[PDB]
Amino acid sequence: DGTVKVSRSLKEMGNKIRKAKDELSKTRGRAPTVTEIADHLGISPEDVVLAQEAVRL
Amino acid sequence: MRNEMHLQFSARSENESFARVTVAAFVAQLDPTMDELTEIKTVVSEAVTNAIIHGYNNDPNGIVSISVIIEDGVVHLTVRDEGVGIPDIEEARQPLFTTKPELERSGMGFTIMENFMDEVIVESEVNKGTTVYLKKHIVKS
Amino acid sequence: MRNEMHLQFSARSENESFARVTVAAFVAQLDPTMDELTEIKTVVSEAVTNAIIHGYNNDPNGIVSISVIIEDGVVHLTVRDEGVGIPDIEEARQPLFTTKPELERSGMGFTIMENFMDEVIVESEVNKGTTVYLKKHIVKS
Ligand SMILES: Nc1ncnc2c1ncn2[C@@H]1O[C@H](COP(=O)(O)OP(=O)(O)O)[C@@H](O)[C@H]1O
Ligand SMILES: Nc1ncnc2c1ncn2[C@@H]1O[C@H](COP(=O)(O)OP(=O)(O)O)[C@@H](O)[C@H]1O
Ligand SMILES: [Mg+2]
Ligand SMILES: [Mg+2]
Repeated sequence: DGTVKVSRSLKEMGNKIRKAKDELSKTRGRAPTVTEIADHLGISPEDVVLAQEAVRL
Repeated sequence: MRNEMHLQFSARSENESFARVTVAAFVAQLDPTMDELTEIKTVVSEAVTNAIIHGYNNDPNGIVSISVIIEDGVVHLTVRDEGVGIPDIEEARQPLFTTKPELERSGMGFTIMENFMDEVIVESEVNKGTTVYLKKHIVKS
Repeated sequence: MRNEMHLQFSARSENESFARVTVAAFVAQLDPTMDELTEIKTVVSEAVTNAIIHGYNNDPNGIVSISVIIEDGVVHLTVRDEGVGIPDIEEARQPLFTTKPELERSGMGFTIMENFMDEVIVESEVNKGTTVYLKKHIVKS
């Protein structure tokens, strides 16, 4: 909605990563790649890294 | 507050994402809207790509230099390159103008910069390099 | 490949996540695993945190400097500060040891670094500053 604060927006995508990680781990049969997770989310490997940080705090 | 950052990296197509994410992460301290952080993030990509594909004509040894200064609701972005330089600034800034037409070049670019940022200033000298300013005042409610 | 990046930021603390993002996003190029990265962001938080608090006793003007040089699958990190320095290296680099046992995190740091990274080389000289190496090779499947 534009004023998505970035905090909320980034944090939400962060969770989606946790989920996408175990999904691809099963789908691939080993730890997934930042890139693979990036692709699974329709996002860039850099945005994955950025979003991840928001989820830890 | 007065927070400042300085980044440099090989002029490689690949460092465009890296660059915007970094700037974003930093300008994030201002707690901007996902909307604002996107514009900022777009402008950085437009300027770094321009530096890479024009300033250094894709030469990896290029080294793009970025500089951001956060100081009271304002973002101070600076993209610099010791590259080729811009023959004519005014011409390069008019919409749809490009030097690499035959290379699927979004005529836009400086036009994108001008729209998303509050101020865009260009300083360039042939065979010296280019420096784009870019200032964004982030909203507070 | 051969990709290099250099970063400089004020020795404030609000620049922690920022240092992590930047290093991680850059090392992300090596196509690592979400873990290898989370480790890298830790190794970084350790060194960068040290500099900030020890090297510059939390002086917002300290200016921390980071250098990353990805090449042939081996990340080559480097964090340095022009601060206070470390008197005894092997001793200050021993598990549980501190100078500011003011808790707030640990006594570990060079342990974490030593642990996650494949190689960790420190260097200091009172008042000149410290330069921590840190290296981590990344594999594929
Ligand atoms: N850093 C730079 N170094 C050299 N020339 C540049 C630089 N930035 C812009 N220019 C010049 O300005 C023109 C317009 O740039 P822009 O509006 O972004 O469009 P485009 O990226 O499609 O070329 C470029 O074609 C180039 O000739
Ligand atoms: N960048 C630095 N500048 C000065 N001294 C440092 C630096 N990094 C480490 N040290 C020395 O090594 C000791 C141990 O550091 P570490 O293992 O990270 O634990 P801690 O962060 O709890 O001090 C510090 O207390 C300090 O005396
Ligand atoms: Mg352009
Ligand atoms: Mg420490």
